[PDB]
Amino acid sequence: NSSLWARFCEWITSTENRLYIGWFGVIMIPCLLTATSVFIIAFIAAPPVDIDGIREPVSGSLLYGNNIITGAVIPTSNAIGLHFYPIWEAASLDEWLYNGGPYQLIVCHFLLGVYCYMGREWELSFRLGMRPWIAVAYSAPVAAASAVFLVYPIGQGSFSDGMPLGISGTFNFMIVFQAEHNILMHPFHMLGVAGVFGGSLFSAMHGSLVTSSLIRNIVAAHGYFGRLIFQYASFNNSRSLHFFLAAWPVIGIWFTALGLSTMAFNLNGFNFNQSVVDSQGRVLNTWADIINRANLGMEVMHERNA
Amino acid sequence: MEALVYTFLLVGTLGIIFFSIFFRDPPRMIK
Amino acid sequence: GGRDQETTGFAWWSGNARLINLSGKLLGAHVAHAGLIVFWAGAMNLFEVSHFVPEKPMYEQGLILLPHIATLGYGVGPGGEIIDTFPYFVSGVLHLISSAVLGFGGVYHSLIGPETLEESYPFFGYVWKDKNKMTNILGYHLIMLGLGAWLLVWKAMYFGGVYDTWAPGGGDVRVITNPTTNAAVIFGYLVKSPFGGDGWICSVDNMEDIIGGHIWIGTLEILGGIWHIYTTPWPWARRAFVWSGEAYLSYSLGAIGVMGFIACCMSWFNNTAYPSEFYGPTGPEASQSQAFTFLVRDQRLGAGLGKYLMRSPTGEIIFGGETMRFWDFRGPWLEPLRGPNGLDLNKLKNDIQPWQERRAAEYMTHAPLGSLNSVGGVATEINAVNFVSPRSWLACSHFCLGFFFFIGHLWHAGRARAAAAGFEKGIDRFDEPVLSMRPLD
Amino acid sequence: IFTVRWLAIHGIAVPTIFFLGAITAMQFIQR
Amino acid sequence: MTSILQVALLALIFVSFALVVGVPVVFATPNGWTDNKGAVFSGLSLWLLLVFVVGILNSFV
Amino acid sequence: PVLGWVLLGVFGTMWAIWF
Amino acid sequence: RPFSDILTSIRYWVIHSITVPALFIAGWLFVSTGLAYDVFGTPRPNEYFTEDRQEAPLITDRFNALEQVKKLSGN
Amino acid sequence: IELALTLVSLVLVVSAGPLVVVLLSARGGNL
Amino acid sequence: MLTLKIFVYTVVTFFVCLFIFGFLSNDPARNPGK
Amino acid sequence: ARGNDGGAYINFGQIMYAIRTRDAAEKQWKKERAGGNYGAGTKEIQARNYVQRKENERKRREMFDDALAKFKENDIQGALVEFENIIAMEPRNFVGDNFSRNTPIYKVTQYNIACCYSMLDQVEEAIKSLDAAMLSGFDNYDQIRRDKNLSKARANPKFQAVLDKYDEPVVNWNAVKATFGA
Amino acid sequence: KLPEAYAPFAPIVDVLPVIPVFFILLAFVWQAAVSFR
Ligand code: CLA
Ligand code: CLA
Ligand code: CLA
Ligand code: CLA
Ligand code: CLA
Ligand code: CLA
Ligand SMILES: CC1=C(/C=C/C(C)=C/C=C/C(C)=C/C=C/C=C(C)/C=C/C=C(C)/C=C/C2=C(C)CCCC2(C)C)C(C)(C)CCC1
Ligand SMILES: CC1=C(/C=C/C(C)=C/C=C/C(C)=C/C=C/C=C(C)/C=C/C=C(C)/C=C/C2=C(C)CCCC2(C)C)C(C)(C)CCC1
Ligand SMILES: CC1=C(/C=C/C(C)=C/C=C/C(C)=C/C=C/C=C(C)/C=C/C=C(C)/C=C/C2=C(C)CCCC2(C)C)C(C)(C)CCC1
Ligand SMILES: CC1=C(/C=C/C(C)=C/C=C/C(C)=C/C=C/C=C(C)/C=C/C=C(C)/C=C/C2=C(C)CCCC2(C)C)C(C)(C)CCC1
Repeated sequence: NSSLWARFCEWITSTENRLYIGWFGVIMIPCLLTATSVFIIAFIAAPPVDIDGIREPVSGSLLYGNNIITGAVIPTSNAIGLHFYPIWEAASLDEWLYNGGPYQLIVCHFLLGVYCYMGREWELSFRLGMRPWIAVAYSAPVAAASAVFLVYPIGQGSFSDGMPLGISGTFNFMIVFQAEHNILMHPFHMLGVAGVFGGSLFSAMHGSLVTSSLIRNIVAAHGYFGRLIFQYASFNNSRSLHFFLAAWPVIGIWFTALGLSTMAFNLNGFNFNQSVVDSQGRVLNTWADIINRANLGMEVMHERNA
Repeated sequence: MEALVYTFLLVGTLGIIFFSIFFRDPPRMIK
Repeated sequence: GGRDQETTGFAWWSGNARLINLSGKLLGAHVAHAGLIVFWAGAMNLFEVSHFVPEKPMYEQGLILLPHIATLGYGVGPGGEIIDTFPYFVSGVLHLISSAVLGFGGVYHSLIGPETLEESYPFFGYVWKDKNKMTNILGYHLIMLGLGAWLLVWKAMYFGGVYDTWAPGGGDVRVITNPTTNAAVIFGYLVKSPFGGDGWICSVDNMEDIIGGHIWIGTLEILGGIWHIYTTPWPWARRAFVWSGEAYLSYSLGAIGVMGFIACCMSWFNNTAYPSEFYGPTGPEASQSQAFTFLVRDQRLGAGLGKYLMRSPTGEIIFGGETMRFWDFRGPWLEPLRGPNGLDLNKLKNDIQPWQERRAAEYMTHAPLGSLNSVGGVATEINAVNFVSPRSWLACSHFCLGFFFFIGHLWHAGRARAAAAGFEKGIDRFDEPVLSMRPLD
Repeated sequence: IFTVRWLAIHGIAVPTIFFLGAITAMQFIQR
Repeated sequence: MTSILQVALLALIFVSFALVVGVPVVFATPNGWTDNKGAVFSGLSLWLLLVFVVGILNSFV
Repeated sequence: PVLGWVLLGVFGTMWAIWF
Repeated sequence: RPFSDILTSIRYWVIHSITVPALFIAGWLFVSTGLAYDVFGTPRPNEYFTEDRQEAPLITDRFNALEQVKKLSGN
Repeated sequence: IELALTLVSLVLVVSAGPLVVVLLSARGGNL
Repeated sequence: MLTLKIFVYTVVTFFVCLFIFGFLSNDPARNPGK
Repeated sequence: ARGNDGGAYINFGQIMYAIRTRDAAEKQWKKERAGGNYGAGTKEIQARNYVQRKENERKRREMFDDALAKFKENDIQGALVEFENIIAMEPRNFVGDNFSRNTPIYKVTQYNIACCYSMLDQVEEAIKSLDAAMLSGFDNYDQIRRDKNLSKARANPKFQAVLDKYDEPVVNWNAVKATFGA
Repeated sequence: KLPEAYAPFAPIVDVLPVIPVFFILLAFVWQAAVSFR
């Protein structure tokens, strides 16, 4: 009957599967599975990694005395830099582990997987005959992930600067990032915080209004909302309201990702240090100065010289 | 011994995810 | 005299989408936009030359266009000194006048003129679904780009030379006479890996390779334009592309976003097409300069080994400390001091020329670190230095622009394919594709 | 007309203009 | 001739200001471009010739 | 050159099956 | 009443035109004459470090707070 | 002195834009 | 480890060729109606 | 438009031939769709539609085989009737797994009708059927110009007009030759 | 810097760079007058 290629192609693009595969799933599925397996194995059991390249390894495996809240997959060593580090370039497997190669493996496969996941979202949207813009919404978290794992190491010149694949590792990354860069006092991070908080606000309010509407409607909910906070002609159409819901968080996350990426090239946030002075040029402190003191503490504290 | 407990909890969560994905509940009427 | 939402179907915020079919209006819009581009170019050039002092280095004043002209080798002496600033002024004025001409042309074609050019001018009028004349326009513009590249080549080889920063004893303008046309070396960069150590095409070193590559690309572009003018797409191409204005726009958006990312990386890392004398030192360059200057000052007072050099993983000598990540740096002021096994101790001890030390100190002073409100130093450093490196501005801006244009590719490509399929307006509610599928059990 | 709308608008606006003038003058204070 | 250059350049600015408002007015106004061929053509010609005049005077100095 | 050899092998295999 | 009526009204425009600038200038004068520096107790640039105390002030008192603030401030 | 000239030139130039629109609204244009 | 490198290159190139040929095999979008 | 039970409403084949030659059950689903609910009635409607589509495809394949057998017996008439029946009861809005937008047998049916009218003296309807086949995505263009059955259609210039509309020469030899000469 | 011959025209040069960003605002106000029909 039909050639083997014909049947196999029909199977991939078949829409009767429990989980759609598509032509983007051929690259997404193996990459994501590789990343998942390597991440799980490294998290559970992996030798300590010499992150700083000074023969002082950091242990982040679950078998080396870490919890779930403390375990992590330590990023590659500083000595490696931006160099490509597959298994077959390491001198030996122990050497590969000691320099944090699994982090590079996981990051690469994960990024490929997420990009192909966006593609797969689009392709199924096309197959079902709906408008193809869920991928654009998904591009925000993908952009943030790319900024954290790929762009920032490029800007800083090393892969040891990427976010560790852990929880306490995430907190350490954030604290050190604030120390080096005033992330808090950067307009794009402010836009990101506004986006997240507004997303929470809008989700809660929309859910409450819609739930209270369904009784066994839209006009009553709109009247209630208008009487509440003086907005009678705000988002009367359901389509406009749902577009606003989609747009606000996505724009916020786009801008915060761009802020992080720009900081990767050392374009820091606002710096109001000693901005206020009285006569005779004596410095009067402000809240920015206390933030500066905290940043100075964090900066000075992690500068582990040998 | 704590590593066993952590790993078992993670595996249990993954198993629940698998069950929810595949052994799904058929929709009822009205819903 | 534009259309309306009920007349066309596009809201006011989507106004420009009403020009998809009208040809004359679209052409006028494009010409006016080109006029805006050239106007900005000229105005910015004039502004920078008006706020410029030849005594200070060009990268301590926030200049991004004067460096571009300097790289071409206009009014520049050996080592990066400025001889005369007239070329910048003449370039700015010429751009401004040409922009005025373009603006008049665009305004004319947009306000008063044939909305559709196909009725009276069959040569210019077009329809998106047509494939022969779209390829004709593609070929014309390919020829124009090839002529531009060949103009650059001719300028480099004749009528002055480009600024080669790798000339001995500090760079100077030189007339390239033996550009490398070897195919293997030219395409090695394209096949070159993008990861560290290799850096795809950002690793170009000598201006000879740049000019040879431009020769090759100009020739290829002219040939491709000629080929496209006289050819129609083969069946496979017609079977694997969406042929409409929005689809072409989507392809352009994707390509230009990728090019934006490439420009970001090239500006951040490369130092031959962006000489440090004009754009300042790169990050790795600044770190290596700091380490080198510390070594030189230490050994001066004293008068791998010397507690400033170590062994790289491969096994050669590199600068030590935290700057071991930047051991791939290749600076003109430091190559003379590098041997087959990385750095060689003897040359460091004996033949450090004075000019290299001064350049290294100057680069050490101004590292690519800054603040959004134009405050130099690290973030925790107080308000004492006003400096943000031009490389940082260029890289950040063009990364952001590339990212937004990739988002644009996604959006417009999705919309184009949906519209071509025919279900862009929504689900028909009568025979929906999902209702004809087996339930998901 | 002295309905609630008038009172609310004036209560929000009069101090707003006062403060705007105060800040605009504040800009020019010699340091 | 420096003062001559300044005055000619100021006249060029003034005529440019006239053009950047009049020409869109001529185009947009219905049938306002057919009845003003000579006016706009003379304005453009004067603008171009004055540009060349300023350029050549700068060339002398 | 391992890359080149592998790509040549995979492309040839596919083409040969078809022919 | 409707927005358009008040927007195009004459009495509204005349009264607001004659009143608002007076209040803007009133705020300007409030800042400039130094009255704001006194009512709210904000020190002017010169009297931040009094001769008696050359460092930042500190209360360290609750019930006698008023007198201590009198002393710390330059009055 | 030069600062005031900058502001007056900016005011004239920025008003030159809306001037066309207002004249077309009065004189009559496509708009 | 040359064997591992060869195996990984083979798998990667196989999957990439599958991707490219699959996206070629599709037929252009068209609107049956209108 | 083909009716639910044979015939034709504005056999379908019998009527079309001469012209050219010259709620209760599916209510729960509606109520669920009125709200934003999936429910169960939607499931039974989906199952019914899927089984109907499968049965329709089966029937269309069988009657295509019937038309082929009629050709084997040299009966152009009933075979053409079957062909336009197949075309008449094609799904209204069909999106294939490979983004086809048309049932695969639709193209071959269009081509077979074009060939039938190529044998039959009347031609221009053969040109229209061939145009419909080309638009539907009859990707292979070789027997379009090689089949002896289509020589009669090839006589008319409109055949070449349509073929050039869909199959255009890749390279313009005339233009390059003229440029070389000049 | 800018040639002395054109020195008095420095302020206009300083003003030129910010002109183009006014065109989007011009389009917006033009729509406003037209009432976004
Ligand atoms: C890409 C931009 C573009 C395009 C496609 C067109 C296309 C057209 N224009 Mg428009 N026009 C443009 C730019 C453009 N013009 C500009 C910038 C101006 C301002 C000067 C005008 C002013 C203008 C007027 C006033 C008129 C047209 C007319 C026309 C039509 C007839 C062609 C013509 O002028 O005959 C001339 C064609 C020739 C081949 C003569 C020789 C021209 C040589 C080749 C000049 C080459 C210039 C060179 C390449 C410049 C390179 C600069 C580079 C460095 C950027 C045609 C539809 C006419 C028309 O019918 O109205 C719609 C008309 O009356 N145009
Ligand atoms: C730079 C970007 C750009 C460009 C080139 C255009 C160009 C165009 N638009 Mg689009 N548009 C834009 C941005 C842009 N627009 C934006 C941001 C919006 C959202 C507000 C719109 C919304 C929009 C709508 C809703 C519509 C257009 C339409 C049009 C076309 C006719 C408009 C018209 O008659 O103007 C008339 C303008 C006036 C009467 C007032 C301004 C007069 C002049 C031109 C102002 C500039 C003078 C200039 C500075 C001086 C030149 C001097 C020189 C000679 C030396 C024209 C091709 C229309 C069209 O053709 O669609 C079918 C249409 O319906 N546009
Ligand atoms: C990509 C192109 C580019 C690049 C690399 C630069 C780079 C630079 N410019 Mg140039 N400039 C540009 C485009 C560019 N500019 C354009 C288009 C204009 C015309 C408007 C100017 C006009 C201009 C002037 C007039 C001057 C400069 C100057 C400078 C320098 C200092 C900039 C500074 O202090 O940052 C300031 C940074 C900011 C104010 C932050 C802006 C951040 C972005 C743009 C905001 C984006 C909008 C917002 C996020 C959207 C909100 C969304 C909403 C949902 C909330 C720097 C070298 C100065 C200099 O030193 O020259 C000698 C100077 O005097 N530029
Ligand atoms: C004869 C066919 C032909 C030719 C030659 C062109 C040429 C051009 N078109 Mg295209 N166009 C055509 C047909 C053609 N078009 C048709 C049929 C249409 C459909 C109506 C269009 C629609 C169209 C649009 C919509 C647009 C163009 C644009 C352009 C210009 C882009 C210039 C640029 O940015 O280059 C970049 C590279 C360079 C400038 C380097 C090349 C340097 C020069 C040109 C070569 C050196 C030799 C030169 C002749 C000497 C110049 C001397 C001069 C200084 C006095 C270019 C001049 C764009 C534009 O902005 O036009 C102004 C634009 O937006 N065209
Ligand atoms: C921006 C300029 C431009 C644009 C838009 C196009 C656009 C097009 N060209 Mg032209 N072309 C150009 C420049 C350009 N070309 C130049 C400079 C040359 C001279 C070398 C040619 C020579 C040329 C020929 C000889 C042919 C085309 C063809 C085509 C069409 C098919 C798609 C395509 O190019 O293959 C893109 C590729 C695919 C869609 C399939 C994917 C195959 C692989 C993945 C990519 C191709 C190999 C790649 C170039 C090498 C690097 C591989 C790397 C990405 C892994 C399309 C209309 C073909 C056609 O039918 O037109 C007549 C054709 O036969 N072009
Ligand atoms: C040259 C590239 C290009 C071209 C020609 C077009 C052309 C078009 N687009 Mg596309 N688009 C592009 C790039 C492009 N776009 C990019 C890069 C993006 C991603 C951001 C989009 C996203 C996009 C969407 C989401 C939509 C369009 C739409 C449209 C159509 C109407 C334009 C419109 O909204 O009116 C004029 C536009 C406006 C008045 C909006 C301007 C408001 C912006 C946000 C202000 C930003 C200012 C700020 C300083 C920018 C710097 C930010 C900084 C952080 C970098 C038109 C066919 C619309 C449509 O109907 O599609 C058919 C539509 O819905 N486009
Ligand atoms: C259509 C329209 C539009 C747009 C448009 C445009 C974009 C246009 C452009 C235009 C343009 C773009 C124009 C330009 C012009 C220019 C000019 C007019 C110039 C002049 C010059 C001069 C005058 C100079 C002077 C000088 C010099 C020479 C240098 C230095 C010194 C001085 C400064 C003196 C819109 C969308 C908005 C809306 C609708 C309407
Ligand atoms: C000048 C220069 C140089 C060089 C240059 C060159 C050599 C270039 C080349 C270039 C090239 C060589 C390019 C290429 C490109 C390619 C591409 C870009 C591709 C793409 C693809 C795509 C896009 C696809 C798509 C698709 C598919 C896959 C199939 C079907 C479907 C679709 C269509 C979707 C040198 C270095 C010497 C020096 C420096 C500078
Ligand atoms: C002031 C100054 C100066 C100047 C000079 C001169 C002499 C200038 C001129 C200028 C000019 C004199 C300009 C012009 C421009 C033009 C343009 C920019 C055009 C364009 C065109 C186009 C673009 C076209 C296109 C087309 C046509 C129409 C044909 C065919 C088709 C086509 C589309 C291709 C001097 C050095 C003495 C001194 C310093 C300062
Ligand atoms: C180069 C030159 C020149 C030129 C100039 C020009 C070209 C100009 C243009 C100009 C313009 C073109 C302007 C425009 C303006 C506009 C405006 C000023 C607007 C405004 C608007 C607004 C403010 C709005 C608002 C609003 C809101 C708030 C929301 C949205 C919408 C609306 C409307 C409602 C001059 C003469 C300097 C000098 C000579 C040389």
